[PDB]
Amino acid sequence: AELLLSDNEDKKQRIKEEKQLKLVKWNFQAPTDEHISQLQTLLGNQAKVSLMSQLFHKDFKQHLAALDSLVRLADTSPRSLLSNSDLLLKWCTLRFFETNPAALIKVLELCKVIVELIRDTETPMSQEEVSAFVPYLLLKTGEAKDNMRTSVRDIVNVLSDVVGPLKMTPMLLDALKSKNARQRSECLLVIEYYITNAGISPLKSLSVEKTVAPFVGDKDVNVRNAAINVLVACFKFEGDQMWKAAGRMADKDKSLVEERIKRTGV
Repeated sequence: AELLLSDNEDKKQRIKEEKQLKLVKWNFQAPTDEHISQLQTLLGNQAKVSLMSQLFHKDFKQHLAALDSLVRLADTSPRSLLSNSDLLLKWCTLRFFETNPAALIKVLELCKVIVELIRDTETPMSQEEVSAFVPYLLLKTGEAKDNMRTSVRDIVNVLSDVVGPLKMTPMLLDALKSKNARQRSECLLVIEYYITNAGISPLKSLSVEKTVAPFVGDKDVNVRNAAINVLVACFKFEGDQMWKAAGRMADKDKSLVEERIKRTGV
Protein backbone atom coordinates (compact mmCIF):
# COMPACT_ATOMS: atom_id res chain seq x y z
CA ALA A 1 0.00 0.00 0.00
CA GLU A 2 1.36 3.56 -0.79
CA LEU A 3 2.46 6.07 1.85
CA LEU A 4 0.80 9.45 1.71
CA LEU A 5 4.30 10.95 2.28
CA SER A 6 7.64 9.40 1.38
CA ASP A 7 10.13 7.71 3.68
CA ASN A 8 13.49 8.09 1.90
CA GLU A 9 16.77 9.96 2.38
CA ASP A 10 16.11 12.80 -0.08
CA LYS A 11 16.66 15.29 2.79
CA LYS A 12 20.40 14.77 2.34
CA GLN A 13 20.04 15.67 -1.38
CA ARG A 14 18.00 18.84 -0.49
CA ILE A 15 20.58 19.98 2.10
CA LYS A 16 23.41 19.40 -0.37
CA GLU A 17 21.60 21.25 -3.25
CA GLU A 18 21.06 24.26 -0.95
CA LYS A 19 24.78 24.28 0.00
CA GLN A 20 25.57 24.04 -3.75
CA LEU A 21 23.51 27.23 -4.22
CA LYS A 22 21.00 25.30 -6.26
CA LEU A 23 18.06 26.02 -3.93
CA VAL A 24 16.95 29.47 -2.84
CA LYS A 25 17.38 30.08 0.88
CA TRP A 26 14.34 30.19 3.13
CA ASN A 27 15.20 33.65 4.48
CA PHE A 28 12.48 35.95 3.12
CA GLN A 29 10.84 38.76 5.07
CA ALA A 30 7.50 37.55 3.77
CA PRO A 31 6.81 34.52 1.50
CA THR A 32 7.31 35.12 -2.25
CA ASP A 33 6.04 33.18 -5.30
CA GLU A 34 9.60 31.95 -5.84
CA HIS A 35 9.88 30.29 -2.41
CA ILE A 36 6.36 28.75 -2.57
CA SER A 37 6.97 27.29 -6.08
CA GLN A 38 10.30 25.80 -4.95
CA LEU A 39 8.63 24.18 -1.91
CA GLN A 40 5.78 22.85 -4.03
CA THR A 41 8.25 21.23 -6.49
CA LEU A 42 10.27 19.67 -3.65
CA LEU A 43 7.19 18.42 -1.81
CA GLY A 44 5.66 17.22 -5.11
CA ASN A 45 8.51 14.71 -5.34
CA GLN A 46 7.55 13.34 -1.84
CA ALA A 47 3.76 13.57 -1.38
CA LYS A 48 0.68 12.08 -3.11
CA VAL A 49 -1.28 14.58 -5.23
CA SER A 50 -4.28 14.46 -2.88
CA LEU A 51 -2.09 15.71 -0.03
CA MET A 52 -0.47 18.18 -2.45
CA SER A 53 -3.90 19.57 -3.49
CA GLN A 54 -4.73 20.30 0.14
CA LEU A 55 -1.29 21.69 1.04
CA PHE A 56 -1.41 24.25 -1.73
CA HIS A 57 -5.03 25.25 -1.71
CA LYS A 58 -6.05 28.70 -0.70
CA ASP A 59 -8.67 27.40 1.53
CA PHE A 60 -7.65 27.42 5.15
CA LYS A 61 -10.21 24.58 5.24
CA GLN A 62 -8.26 22.36 3.01
CA HIS A 63 -5.06 23.09 5.08
CA LEU A 64 -6.83 21.66 8.19
CA ALA A 65 -7.44 18.50 6.20
CA ALA A 66 -3.78 18.24 5.24
CA LEU A 67 -2.78 18.92 8.88
CA ASP A 68 -5.04 16.11 10.16
CA SER A 69 -3.56 13.61 7.69
CA LEU A 70 -0.02 14.75 8.59
CA VAL A 71 -0.57 14.63 12.38
CA ARG A 72 -1.95 11.06 12.03
CA LEU A 73 1.29 9.90 10.34
CA ALA A 74 3.00 10.33 13.71
CA ASP A 75 1.12 7.08 14.62
CA THR A 76 1.11 5.27 11.30
CA SER A 77 4.24 6.46 9.45
CA PRO A 78 6.49 8.63 11.69
CA ARG A 79 9.53 8.06 9.37
CA SER A 80 7.55 9.97 6.70
CA LEU A 81 7.40 13.04 8.92
CA LEU A 82 11.14 12.68 9.75
CA SER A 83 12.23 12.12 6.10
CA ASN A 84 10.36 15.29 5.11
CA SER A 85 10.76 17.37 8.27
CA ASP A 86 12.58 20.16 6.49
CA LEU A 87 9.78 20.60 3.89
CA LEU A 88 6.95 20.23 6.40
CA LEU A 89 8.45 22.83 8.69
CA LYS A 90 8.83 25.20 5.71
CA TRP A 91 5.14 24.75 4.79
CA CYS A 92 4.30 25.53 8.46
CA THR A 93 6.29 28.81 8.23
CA LEU A 94 3.97 29.89 5.36
CA ARG A 95 1.10 29.42 7.82
CA PHE A 96 2.86 31.75 10.26
CA PHE A 97 2.10 34.70 7.94
CA GLU A 98 -1.68 34.16 7.83
CA THR A 99 -4.06 35.21 10.62
CA ASN A 100 -6.34 32.28 11.34
CA PRO A 101 -6.16 30.96 14.93
CA ALA A 102 -7.80 27.59 14.20
CA ALA A 103 -5.22 26.71 11.57
CA LEU A 104 -2.43 28.04 13.84
CA ILE A 105 -3.29 25.68 16.71
CA LYS A 106 -3.03 22.68 14.36
CA VAL A 107 0.14 23.96 12.65
CA LEU A 108 1.82 24.19 16.05
CA GLU A 109 0.67 20.69 16.92
CA LEU A 110 2.33 19.45 13.74
CA CYS A 111 5.52 21.45 14.52
CA LYS A 112 5.58 19.91 18.03
CA VAL A 113 5.25 16.33 16.78
CA ILE A 114 8.00 16.87 14.18
CA VAL A 115 10.56 18.41 16.61
CA GLU A 116 9.78 15.67 19.22
CA LEU A 117 10.46 12.98 16.60
CA ILE A 118 13.68 14.73 15.60
CA ARG A 119 14.68 14.94 19.29
CA ASP A 120 13.68 11.31 20.22
CA THR A 121 15.41 9.74 17.26
CA GLU A 122 18.50 11.93 17.68
CA THR A 123 18.12 13.01 14.05
CA PRO A 124 20.65 15.75 13.27
CA MET A 125 19.16 19.12 12.20
CA SER A 126 21.45 20.96 9.72
CA GLN A 127 22.15 24.66 10.09
CA GLU A 128 20.00 25.14 6.97
CA GLU A 129 16.97 23.36 8.47
CA VAL A 130 17.34 25.25 11.77
CA SER A 131 17.66 28.66 10.07
CA ALA A 132 14.72 27.96 7.76
CA PHE A 133 12.36 27.27 10.69
CA VAL A 134 13.35 28.93 13.97
CA PRO A 135 13.39 32.62 12.92
CA TYR A 136 9.79 32.28 11.72
CA LEU A 137 8.63 30.28 14.75
CA LEU A 138 9.96 33.14 16.88
CA LEU A 139 7.52 35.51 15.20
CA LYS A 140 4.69 33.56 16.84
CA THR A 141 6.15 34.25 20.27
CA GLY A 142 4.44 37.62 19.74
CA GLU A 143 0.98 36.02 19.58
CA ALA A 144 -1.62 37.98 21.64
CA LYS A 145 -3.10 34.89 23.30
CA ASP A 146 -1.28 33.44 26.28
CA ASN A 147 -2.03 29.78 25.37
CA MET A 148 -0.61 30.39 21.91
CA ARG A 149 2.65 31.81 23.36
CA THR A 150 2.79 28.75 25.57
CA SER A 151 2.50 26.29 22.67
CA VAL A 152 5.24 28.18 20.82
CA ARG A 153 7.54 28.06 23.85
CA ASP A 154 7.01 24.31 24.24
CA ILE A 155 8.28 23.87 20.63
CA VAL A 156 11.22 26.21 21.36
CA ASN A 157 12.06 24.05 24.46
CA VAL A 158 12.31 20.89 22.30
CA LEU A 159 14.48 22.66 19.68
CA SER A 160 16.77 24.00 22.43
CA ASP A 161 17.48 20.36 23.27
CA VAL A 162 18.13 19.41 19.63
CA VAL A 163 19.99 22.62 18.57
CA GLY A 164 21.58 23.69 21.88
CA PRO A 165 21.84 27.14 23.49
CA LEU A 166 24.92 28.20 21.61
CA LYS A 167 23.31 27.83 18.20
CA MET A 168 19.82 29.02 19.34
CA THR A 169 20.93 32.24 21.07
CA PRO A 170 22.03 34.22 17.97
CA MET A 171 18.46 33.80 16.52
CA LEU A 172 16.93 34.70 19.92
CA LEU A 173 19.21 37.82 20.01
CA ASP A 174 18.21 38.70 16.49
CA ALA A 175 14.54 38.43 17.52
CA LEU A 176 15.11 41.36 19.90
CA LYS A 177 15.15 43.68 16.90
CA SER A 178 11.43 43.06 16.61
CA LYS A 179 8.82 45.87 16.97
CA ASN A 180 6.58 43.35 18.70
CA ALA A 181 7.16 43.68 22.45
CA ARG A 182 5.76 40.20 23.18
CA GLN A 183 8.35 38.72 20.82
CA ARG A 184 11.18 40.65 22.51
CA SER A 185 10.12 39.61 26.01
CA GLU A 186 9.46 35.96 25.18
CA CYS A 187 12.90 35.69 23.51
CA LEU A 188 14.67 37.21 26.57
CA LEU A 189 12.90 34.67 28.79
CA VAL A 190 14.37 31.80 26.73
CA ILE A 191 17.88 33.36 27.08
CA GLU A 192 17.26 33.72 30.80
CA TYR A 193 16.38 30.02 31.01
CA TYR A 194 19.56 28.98 29.11
CA ILE A 195 21.73 30.97 31.53
CA THR A 196 19.95 29.83 34.67
CA ASN A 197 20.32 26.20 33.60
CA ALA A 198 23.68 26.04 31.83
CA GLY A 199 25.50 29.29 32.78
CA ILE A 200 26.80 32.29 30.83
CA SER A 201 30.22 30.82 30.01
CA PRO A 202 29.00 28.56 27.15
CA LEU A 203 27.57 31.76 25.53
CA LYS A 204 30.58 34.04 25.96
CA SER A 205 31.30 34.58 22.17
CA LEU A 206 27.79 35.97 21.73
CA SER A 207 27.95 39.19 23.77
CA VAL A 208 24.67 38.41 25.55
CA GLU A 209 25.22 40.94 28.41
CA LYS A 210 25.95 43.80 26.07
CA THR A 211 23.17 43.01 23.60
CA VAL A 212 20.59 42.54 26.35
CA ALA A 213 21.56 45.52 28.61
CA PRO A 214 19.87 48.26 26.50
CA PHE A 215 16.51 46.48 26.94
CA VAL A 216 16.47 47.36 30.64
CA GLY A 217 15.25 50.71 29.16
CA ASP A 218 12.61 49.26 26.84
CA LYS A 219 9.16 50.98 26.72
CA ASP A 220 7.51 47.66 27.59
CA VAL A 221 7.49 46.37 31.20
CA ASN A 222 7.70 42.67 30.27
CA VAL A 223 10.80 43.32 28.12
CA ARG A 224 12.43 45.39 30.89
CA ASN A 225 11.72 42.79 33.56
CA ALA A 226 13.07 39.88 31.42
CA ALA A 227 16.16 41.97 30.41
CA ILE A 228 16.85 42.69 34.08
CA ASN A 229 16.45 38.99 34.85
CA VAL A 230 18.89 37.93 32.10
CA LEU A 231 21.59 40.23 33.62
CA VAL A 232 20.89 38.92 37.16
CA ALA A 233 21.16 35.30 35.88
CA CYS A 234 24.58 36.27 34.36
CA PHE A 235 25.64 37.95 37.59
CA LYS A 236 24.89 34.78 39.53
CA PHE A 237 27.53 32.93 37.43
CA GLU A 238 30.16 35.58 36.71
CA GLY A 239 29.52 38.36 39.33
CA ASP A 240 31.00 41.81 38.44
CA GLN A 241 32.23 40.52 35.07
CA MET A 242 28.51 40.90 34.13
CA TRP A 243 28.96 44.67 34.54
CA LYS A 244 32.21 44.70 32.48
CA ALA A 245 30.57 42.68 29.61
CA ALA A 246 27.39 44.83 29.69
CA GLY A 247 29.31 48.10 29.21
CA ARG A 248 27.89 51.59 29.96
CA MET A 249 24.28 51.57 31.18
CA ALA A 250 22.03 54.47 32.08
CA ASP A 251 22.52 55.07 35.85
CA LYS A 252 18.88 54.45 36.60
CA ASP A 253 18.83 51.17 34.59
CA LYS A 254 21.87 49.98 36.49
CA SER A 255 20.15 50.67 39.90
CA LEU A 256 17.15 48.55 38.92
CA VAL A 257 19.48 45.66 38.09
CA GLU A 258 21.45 46.18 41.40
CA GLU A 259 18.21 46.18 43.42
CA ARG A 260 17.03 42.95 41.71
CA ILE A 261 20.42 41.31 42.57
CA LYS A 262 20.10 42.58 46.13
CA ARG A 263 16.55 41.23 46.48
CA THR A 264 17.03 37.78 44.83
CA GLY A 265 19.98 37.12 47.19
CA VAL A 266 18.31 38.11 50.54
